[PDB]
Amino acid sequence: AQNPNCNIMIFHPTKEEFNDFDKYIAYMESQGAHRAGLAKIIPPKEWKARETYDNISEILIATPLQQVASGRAGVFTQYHKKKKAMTVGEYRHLANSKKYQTPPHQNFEDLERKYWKNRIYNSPIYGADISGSLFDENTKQWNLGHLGTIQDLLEKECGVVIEGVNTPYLYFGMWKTTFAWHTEDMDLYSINYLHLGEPKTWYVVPPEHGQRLERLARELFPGSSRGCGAFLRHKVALISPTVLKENGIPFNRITQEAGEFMVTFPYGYHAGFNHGFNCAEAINFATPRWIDYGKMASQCSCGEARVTFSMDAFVRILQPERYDLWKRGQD
Ligand SMILES: O=C(O)CNC(=O)C(=O)O
Ligand SMILES: [Mg+2]
Ligand code: NI
Ligand SMILES: [Zn+2]
Repeated sequence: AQNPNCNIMIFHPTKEEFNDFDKYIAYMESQGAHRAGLAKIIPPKEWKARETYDNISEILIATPLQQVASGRAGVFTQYHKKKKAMTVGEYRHLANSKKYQTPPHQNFEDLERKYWKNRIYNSPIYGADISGSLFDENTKQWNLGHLGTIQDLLEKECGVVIEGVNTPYLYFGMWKTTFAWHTEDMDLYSINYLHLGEPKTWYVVPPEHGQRLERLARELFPGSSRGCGAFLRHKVALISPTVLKENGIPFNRITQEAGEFMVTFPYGYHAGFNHGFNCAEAINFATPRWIDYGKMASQCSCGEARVTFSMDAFVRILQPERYDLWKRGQD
């Protein structure tokens, strides 16, 4: 079996290998990349996402989110308080202000220490989940706005034609902005490209061990767990690496820098934080290997997680028994 210790693998495709996205994902899995839950893909040196980022300041972040924490330093939840709209230019200036800028630090490890020590005491503002793309339309390779759609994948594998569309999202981050422990909707893959700015640190639990993380989470967030049998779908819980180690949860960590892609694999729980002002783009995608995970994916029916239009059809077709109760949650 390849990659039996479930390490995060890093790939350096040639320009030729960068042509066929599906085939390269399947190559990475042939080498065991998926066992980690997360892989890093460094593009060939000939590739670019677009010519420059000099003209992005006028993108609007309609609903910036202030991420307010509650709990203890290593075990906390965050809620998102909606703020007034601002442009990317305004946001970048806010991220660089004394109140929000990255502190002096030695290296990524020192900054990681400072994050876990101090995150809870601040409420950074995240421009998350903004529909759009920063890939040039002329970028033909690994263009996250030109991938094969999940609806088309389901049709190709299972023969059923369904409604729905699949588009990318932009994420504008600042120091301490945080993504909570989650898998993707319907345990899809995701791909994330760090277009610009400061890094993003990732933590991940191998898919084969995801239920270990879930069990810990139910212990650490006991009222959340009573309220909903899939509360990590709410995307509000954080657990530090120290806490994971104390509880014997298998995980790995890696820092993504600008210019790099990360791929999360089905049922690969992940969480992380941004080091400073940055912009990432991400999208969900599927492969044939996903179908079995989509059929088994947990679902939030308490009503909190409230997800896209396009998830309806996935639930309807892959999880018809759940469908009724799940949609009661959506309505
Ligand atoms: O970058 C972020 O804030 C979160 N991204 C993801 O969870 C992802 O790409 O799957
Ligand atoms: Mg602009
Ligand atoms: Ni994700
Ligand atoms: Zn729920």
